[PDB]
Amino acid sequence: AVVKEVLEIAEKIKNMEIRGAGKIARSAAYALQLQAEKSKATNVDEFWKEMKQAAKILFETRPTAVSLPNALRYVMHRGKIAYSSGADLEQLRFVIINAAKEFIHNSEKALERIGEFGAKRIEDGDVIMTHSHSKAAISVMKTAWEQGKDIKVIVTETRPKWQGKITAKELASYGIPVIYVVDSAARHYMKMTDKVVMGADSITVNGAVINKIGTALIALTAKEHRVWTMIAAETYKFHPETMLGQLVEIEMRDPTEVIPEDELKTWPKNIEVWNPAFDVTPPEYVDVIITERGIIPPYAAIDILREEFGWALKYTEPWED
Amino acid sequence: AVVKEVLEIAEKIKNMEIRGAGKIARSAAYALQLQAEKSKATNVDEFWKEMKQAAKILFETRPTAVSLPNALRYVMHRGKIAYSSGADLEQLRFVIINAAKEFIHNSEKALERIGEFGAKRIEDGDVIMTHSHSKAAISVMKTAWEQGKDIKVIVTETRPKWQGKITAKELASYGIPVIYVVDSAARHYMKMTDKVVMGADSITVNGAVINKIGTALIALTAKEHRVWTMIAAETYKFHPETMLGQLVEIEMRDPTEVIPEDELKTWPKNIEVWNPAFDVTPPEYVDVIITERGIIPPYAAIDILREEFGWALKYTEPWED
Amino acid sequence: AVVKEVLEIAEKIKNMEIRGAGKIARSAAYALQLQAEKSKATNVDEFWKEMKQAAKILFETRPTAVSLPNALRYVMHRGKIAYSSGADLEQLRFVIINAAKEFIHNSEKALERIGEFGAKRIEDGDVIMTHSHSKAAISVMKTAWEQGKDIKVIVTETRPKWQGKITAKELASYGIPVIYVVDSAARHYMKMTDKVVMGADSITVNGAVINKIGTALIALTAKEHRVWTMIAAETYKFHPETMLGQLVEIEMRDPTEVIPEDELKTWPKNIEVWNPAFDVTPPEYVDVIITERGIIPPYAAIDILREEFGWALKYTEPWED
Amino acid sequence: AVVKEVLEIAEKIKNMEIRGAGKIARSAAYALQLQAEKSKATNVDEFWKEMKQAAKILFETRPTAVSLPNALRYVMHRGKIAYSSGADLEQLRFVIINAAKEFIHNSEKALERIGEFGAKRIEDGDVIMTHSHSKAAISVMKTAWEQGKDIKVIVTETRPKWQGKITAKELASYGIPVIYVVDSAARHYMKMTDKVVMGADSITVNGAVINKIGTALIALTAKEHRVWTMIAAETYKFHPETMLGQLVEIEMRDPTEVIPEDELKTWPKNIEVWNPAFDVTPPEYVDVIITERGIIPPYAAIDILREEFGWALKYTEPWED
Amino acid sequence: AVVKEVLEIAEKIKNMEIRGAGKIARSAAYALQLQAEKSKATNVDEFWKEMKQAAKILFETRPTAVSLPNALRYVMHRGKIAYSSGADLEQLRFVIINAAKEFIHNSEKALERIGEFGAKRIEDGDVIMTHSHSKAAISVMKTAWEQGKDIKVIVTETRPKWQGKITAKELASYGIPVIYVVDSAARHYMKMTDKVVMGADSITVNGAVINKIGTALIALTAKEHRVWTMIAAETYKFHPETMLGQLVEIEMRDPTEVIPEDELKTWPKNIEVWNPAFDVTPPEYVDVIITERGIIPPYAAIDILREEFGWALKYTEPWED
Amino acid sequence: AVVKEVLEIAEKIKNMEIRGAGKIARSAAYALQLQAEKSKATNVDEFWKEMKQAAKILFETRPTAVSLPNALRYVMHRGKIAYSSGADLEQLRFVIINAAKEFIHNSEKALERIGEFGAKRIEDGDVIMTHSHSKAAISVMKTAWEQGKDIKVIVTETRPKWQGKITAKELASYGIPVIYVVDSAARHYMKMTDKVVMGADSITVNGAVINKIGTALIALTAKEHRVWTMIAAETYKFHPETMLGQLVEIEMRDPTEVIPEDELKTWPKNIEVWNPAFDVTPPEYVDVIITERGIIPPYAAIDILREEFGWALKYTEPWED
Ligand SMILES: O=P(O)(O)OC[C@H]1O[C@H](OP(=O)(O)O)[C@H](O)[C@@H]1O
Ligand SMILES: O=P(O)(O)OC[C@H]1O[C@H](OP(=O)(O)O)[C@H](O)[C@@H]1O
Ligand SMILES: O=P(O)(O)OC[C@H]1O[C@H](OP(=O)(O)O)[C@H](O)[C@@H]1O
Ligand SMILES: O=P(O)(O)OC[C@H]1O[C@H](OP(=O)(O)O)[C@H](O)[C@@H]1O
Ligand SMILES: O=P(O)(O)OC[C@H]1O[C@H](OP(=O)(O)O)[C@H](O)[C@@H]1O
Ligand SMILES: O=P(O)(O)OC[C@H]1O[C@H](OP(=O)(O)O)[C@H](O)[C@@H]1O
Ligand SMILES: [Cl-]
Ligand SMILES: [Cl-]
Ligand SMILES: [Cl-]
Ligand SMILES: [Cl-]
Ligand SMILES: [Cl-]
Ligand SMILES: [Cl-]
Ligand SMILES: [Mg+2]
Ligand SMILES: [Mg+2]
Ligand SMILES: [Mg+2]
Repeated sequence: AVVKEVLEIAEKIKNMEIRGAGKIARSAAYALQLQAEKSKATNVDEFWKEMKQAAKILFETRPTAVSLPNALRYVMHRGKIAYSSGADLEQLRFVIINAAKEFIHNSEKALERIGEFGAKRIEDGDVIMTHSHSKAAISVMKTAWEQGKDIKVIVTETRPKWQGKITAKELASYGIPVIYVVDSAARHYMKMTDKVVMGADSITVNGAVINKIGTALIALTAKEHRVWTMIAAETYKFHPETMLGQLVEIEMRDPTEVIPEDELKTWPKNIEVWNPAFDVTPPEYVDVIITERGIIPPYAAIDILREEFGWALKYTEPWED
Repeated sequence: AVVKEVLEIAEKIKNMEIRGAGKIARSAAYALQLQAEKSKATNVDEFWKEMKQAAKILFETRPTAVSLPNALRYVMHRGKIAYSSGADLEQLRFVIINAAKEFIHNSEKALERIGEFGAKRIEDGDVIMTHSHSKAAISVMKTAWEQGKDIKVIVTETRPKWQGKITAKELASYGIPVIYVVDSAARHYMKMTDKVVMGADSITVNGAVINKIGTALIALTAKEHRVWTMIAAETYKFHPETMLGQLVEIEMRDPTEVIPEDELKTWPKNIEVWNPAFDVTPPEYVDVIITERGIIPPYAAIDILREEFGWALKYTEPWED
Repeated sequence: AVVKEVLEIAEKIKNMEIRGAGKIARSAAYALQLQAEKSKATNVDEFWKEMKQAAKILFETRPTAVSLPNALRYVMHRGKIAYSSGADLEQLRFVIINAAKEFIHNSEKALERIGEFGAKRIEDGDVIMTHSHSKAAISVMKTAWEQGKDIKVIVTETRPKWQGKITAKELASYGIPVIYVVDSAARHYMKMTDKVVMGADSITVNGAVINKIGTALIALTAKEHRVWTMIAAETYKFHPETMLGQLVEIEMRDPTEVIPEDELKTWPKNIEVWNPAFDVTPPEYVDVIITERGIIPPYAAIDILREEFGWALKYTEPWED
Repeated sequence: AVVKEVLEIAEKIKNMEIRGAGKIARSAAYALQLQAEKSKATNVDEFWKEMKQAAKILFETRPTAVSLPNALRYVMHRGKIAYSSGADLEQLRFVIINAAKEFIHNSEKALERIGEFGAKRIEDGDVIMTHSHSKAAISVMKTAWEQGKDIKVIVTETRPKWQGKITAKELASYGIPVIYVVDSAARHYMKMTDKVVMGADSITVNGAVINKIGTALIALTAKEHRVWTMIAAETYKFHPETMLGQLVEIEMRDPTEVIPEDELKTWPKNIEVWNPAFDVTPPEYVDVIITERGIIPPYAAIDILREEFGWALKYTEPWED
Repeated sequence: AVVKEVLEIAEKIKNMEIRGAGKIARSAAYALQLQAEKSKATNVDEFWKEMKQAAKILFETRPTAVSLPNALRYVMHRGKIAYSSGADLEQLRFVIINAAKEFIHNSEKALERIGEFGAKRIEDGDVIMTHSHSKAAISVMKTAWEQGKDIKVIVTETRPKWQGKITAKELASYGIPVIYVVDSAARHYMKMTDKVVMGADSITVNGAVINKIGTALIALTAKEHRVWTMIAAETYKFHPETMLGQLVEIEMRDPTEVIPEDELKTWPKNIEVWNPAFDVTPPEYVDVIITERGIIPPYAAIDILREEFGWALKYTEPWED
Repeated sequence: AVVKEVLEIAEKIKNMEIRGAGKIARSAAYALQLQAEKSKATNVDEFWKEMKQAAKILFETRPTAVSLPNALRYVMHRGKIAYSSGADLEQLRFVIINAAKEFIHNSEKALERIGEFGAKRIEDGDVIMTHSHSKAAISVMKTAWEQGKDIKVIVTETRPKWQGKITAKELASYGIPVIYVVDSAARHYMKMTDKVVMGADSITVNGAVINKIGTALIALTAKEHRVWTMIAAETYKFHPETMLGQLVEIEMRDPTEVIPEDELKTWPKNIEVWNPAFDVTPPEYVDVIITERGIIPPYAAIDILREEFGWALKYTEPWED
């Protein structure tokens, strides 16, 4: 029943042709949007049927980043309230297309505000170390530079997908001086790092931060040197389920993403490659979290969950049936 | 004025076609041996003049690993003694060809011992994490595997030169099961690690270990989980000058080992690739150093030095002048 | 003036014939019920007298666990609200038997949900270590095991009262495999422990956990090996006066509980036996607290306090004239 | 255009003839009150124009302590409300003279409460170490002394302004025994210290304490010995802008407060005296903050902010324009 | 072939009728004496047989404390030196009864001097906490008290064998005031402890201390509150094979020592009792070791090893054919 | 019997008119020298009598720095050997005058060598933080600068004697840029410090360093930031007695050295000033010790004691009788 452009967004999400917790969330919301502008269902209850089907597909692309499930919870939720009210086919159609834009928009805005708030923590002459490719982190960095602050960013490689290359090339485009190094070099240059700025895919109620593999290692050595570790993440990066005791699943991706298939098939079969895409960073190695609602201590993650998600506790996923 | 096989061996030490602190030291010894065998100098003074130019060449290949200079000192020091003692042309030649053989032979026996001694610390059912590629480290693991001890080794990729592919392929051939992960997975799988066994290129009098880049990071999180970190290294890995306040220098290799020339030239001028080949591990993160002389705590490195190189302090390099 | 039952439930609390913060709080609530239930007051102003009397009697049984003065407050606070409004004799006898019914019921509920939230934190294969005997702790593990999760619990003896035996047997009844070990062995077996789950008798606003003696020791070594420490406690375990700066009193039980008097008489005058009933575990050694309201970081204890005990603070204990 | 007693009070805040975050805030409030009482403006707009110039003067005395701007915001914010509400000349005057009195009066009551609450944490026989001179800190100690609690206070010299001589002379007058030592003795006598009680000038949303220079050092070694570090500070010591990512600036006072002009001029040009008046204490070294609203963990500072200054974020300074 | 006495001293070691590393080592030496003393061998090659037999019998009593195979080595090593030289029947019977006399004597001496050196570390007024029952520990405290130093010792019960009772009583005999507390209370009373003195059963080359179960826990919390941890041990407590990489075996005593079989039979099949007799205390938790050769940092254990056991290593246990 | 110039050196030592562990040691040796050049005793046994009397006087000037007792042990010892041989009056007279010079000379030399060895650890562009006034530390610093290295030194004030002023003015004379700050500022500027270099008065066998008050605090925060702490101290700064369990006494000086008498007599008598002149820094906060015999890990302090003082163990002070 699901349109084709929806199956495409979903595929590009599990192949990481489209990646990054914030972008995936928007693309998810943009999937639903397209499903509503291109739906053929002639009846409303059937339209609502397709949406729930398109939502389940999106949800199942990649597990770890809650941004995806949250974006789904935003659009699908309003769509549900509208449905259980008496939304006529063309009415729900708009409510969804609307709620879809609304989200894709507050995301764009949330990044600017995270940029403004975190950029005040960056001091002139500061050297920043980061990991992976985070729009949020980059926002904090890019904004600081534009305020006239003189910085230099140490970009870690970020294997196995070489995400450091995106950060390096992007950051260099804004004019900012970059220093690219291998992951293992993180503790070697930590002594000359002033601040550490990274993003997040999911943040647990107790302050734990799940981010691209290797983040935990960087935060560990960062604490050891007394360097700040600021995580730049929107409020939709926080995991509501987490507060119910729910454990956030660390996605395991395909091995040929680490060692190319044509080279891997050459290897002795008693050698096995494990490719975890994220890891967990303890709240004590995190000094602050920069959200579009202010700087907050890790442990204050429970406050964000209560005020923005007093919804998820009561029901199932607005796309279940 | 020196033999071709000497300049070509020197060359491989620089291109790293020949690597590993131990193998480089032994290759160094072997070069002096070839220079003594193929030398066509009809006069002893001329000959000795030829040995010093070959030792001066080998010495200036790569700086970090003391194993190299110590192998040179071992051979050259005996040569000086004899030469000063008015040695014949053939006599001196003999002294050198025997000092080389002797070193190379002891180096190999040292690997065997470090193996037995280290292996007694690996218990049946142990999951061992390693880094880079170390003949010494592998000895400990191969030996344990051959006493019937069922173990599993987690091999970290070790960028930028993919040294982990070496260790994995090698350890596998002995049957040992291998788990291959990216360096950034170090802390993620550190909770399921029982023993950490790594090698070294140079060890300071205070017990500081200079090993492949990323070693210190693994060691950092290892202490964090109360997992023993054991460094398998021969006595000639200890740095004698260190005791005179000299710092070990960290080799900075070409940027194109991280990012290939083809693609690097593509990057904007404001991006810089830094490539340290080693890092330092404080002595408190090192539980024990396994040497052919037996196990010792990091802080005892001074005892090893005062013993072996008790005169490698004032006597200027025996290949100087 | 008080009924017989009240006086003896108070006595069974004082000698631990009935123990365990939770069970103690209900026993106390039940007691107040029996007073209002079996009373013979022939006036109301008199009834409310022999209520503040039986409340204050119970309050003075043991001091560490707030669960007791908290349950007490819950029933009395409703009686006082009623009474001071013009409660008829029989109106009040109902208000009370009711409030006592709900707390007892609510308590039984709370354990169910804590069990459910906590179990989601226990992964299949996990070796859990516990201490003392706590219904909240047991509930989390018991729930996990019935979910299909194959676990194995290390139970610590917990002297002087051998409370560990009450835990081992019970967990054993449920078919859960157990490893019984002496308190002292906590650090020796922490290396093989995955999670540590323990109850609580009182939790402070800053998140400090007051639990059976020896708890802070286990928490300490767990942080050392980076093993999650999860305290399971109902909201009525949180101390409200702890916010106005009060300190939790640590009960000092009779020495003959450690050394049987038959023997203690044999001992010299200069040997003194001190029997702390509990100890204090800092918030930094507690990763999360499992309540019937969800999982929270130890520093969010203030949220639970403000939320459940906002009223209590400005008023005096309702059982005080 | 503003009153003399305003410029002279502003002056003392700069010469530190009037110091202490609390006293400065109250003196600030008092100045606005005098400006309202002595103002001779016959027109309201003129009057309001006069109040803003006096608030702009007071604000630019010393930067670090937010108490000052918060006292200004308290008075000025009410003034703006009324003024915008078309207040009379006498009406506005009235609004201001009452906002000042009100603040000054609450500040004093806040000191009393912080006293009772903090004192409950000091036990009989306690040896308390302090730093600098804090009315808030002293309240906690004077109160404990007056509940019969026999205590001893170790007063640290607190250079460069010898603020410790103040605390010592003051605490002594209440009878309390005092041990006076140099700041550098902090760790030496820290082993015999039971409680650390210090004040503060500003507290960040993450619970970072900005207090007199040397505070962080004492706090560092305090954690090292497992000695509680308690910061006694009023709610208006918490920094609202902090939540928007703004860093608190550390005032750099004249070099001649460290080394006198007479002797300083003697020193060679290549010597520089740096004089930070404050330093930062991470939130993990702070056990609890004692406020008039009760005790709270460092990480809860955000709750205090969201409460008190819930609108002190967007509303530009009420004395701007 | 062995005498009766030897077999029963071995039996009393196996059931701890005789325990305590030191006492065990002498009992073992005495035994060898009784063998050579009460033997009836009518040949020498036969004598030396029934010596290696009674030595190997004793060696196989308990494994943790090296003091046993160390005492054994001391007597046998002298016999073997003699014998293999051409020892007459009676010559050897003397060599032995002699070597056994000296070790026993030397041991008694060693405690005296350890007591003397250690007491100089105990200041008047000091509250010392101890664990288990150790003659070396008791000697240091007993000496201190007789020097005039007014001390007060906190004795930990030390389950499962209640060994603390043996300590409390003894220290009490000497007039030393004692505070008896349950193992679990270690952290609760560490705040009032000045020094911690405990014995040892084996000490490794890197300085790790193997002592009664629960020792590593006390050491851990002591470092936490920065309280000196002093291990008192004679040179024969240091493990020599620990240098060739061997690991100290931790004895696993019978479960009925924790739970009386009368009861243990009542317990379900899925409850298993594990009884570790010792645990391992890392060198970083040991500040100093008191030996009859002076005070040394835990990392100097290698000095003591090389100095007293240089010979032993290249040879096989002298009691092995 | 003692000459007058001896009573003067001694007085200038207890009034610190002459201070610094290294200088005091030399002045002590120079006292004995003068006592020998100006002695009137006509007989040798009487001369030897006066020397022992002059030595006891010197020994009793100031307690903490072993440099004093060691210098005494050097001159007085040779003088004793000479005496018990048959030294004639004019012979012992020279032996002493000789041994006196010898020491005063090797001290001057030992400082140069400490300068050379430690200066190799200082890197160009490095910022050095120090404490008090240490010739040894200054040697390491001054030498580095002269080797052309670009440094900047952060000189802490060092109360109560304002010793920082000597370091500042001296270091500025060599041309080196200095930054003078109060003690409390130590943790504030530790973030921008690259190396920490301080001297020592006494070093215990286990690596503990006793130095000017406040040193321990600086080392603590130095460890916390991962900055090196190098202690520059001659081998005569090591405490031999220490190895015998001996505790090094922390001198307590007169209060009017902290607060001028004319101002102190004004103070309330229930205020008491404590003036400890040194404190103890743990071996774990010390990375290396630079001695005239090489760089050594703290824990290697026992090696220095054995090789340079195998004398003190056997006898009393060479000036007792
Ligand atoms: O949402 P933004 O801020 O862009 O990036 C947030 C995080 O999500 C990404 O995960 P992945 O690359 O999608 O697997 C990275 O780990 C990144 O740090
Ligand atoms: O000597 P073995 O034990 O073989 O290995 C010693 C160390 O030398 C190597 O450096 P590189 O690869 O030569 O640059 C690796 O870092 C390895 O750990
Ligand atoms: O409420 P539940 O979870 O049942 O027990 C909570 C705590 O109360 C008990 O104290 P005590 O035995 O009453 O002295 C134990 O310490 C236990 O951990
Ligand atoms: O407000 P109260 O509690 O009195 O003291 C608060 C803090 O303000 C002072 O700074 P300054 O002396 O004004 O520069 C001190 O640092 C003191 O700790
Ligand atoms: O040699 P001494 O100091 O007497 O005792 C040393 C150690 O030996 C004992 O073990 P066990 O009781 O034999 O199992 C105790 O653990 C004690 O600490
Ligand atoms: O011997 P040098 O290196 O000069 O200084 C060594 C140490 O001795 C001094 O003590 P004091 O000033 O004499 O009390 C200082 O504490 C200094 O750090
Ligand atoms: Cl990835
Ligand atoms: Cl190779
Ligand atoms: Cl109990
Ligand atoms: Cl003032
Ligand atoms: Cl036992
Ligand atoms: Cl001084
Ligand atoms: Mg830095
Ligand atoms: Mg909160
Ligand atoms: Mg040594």
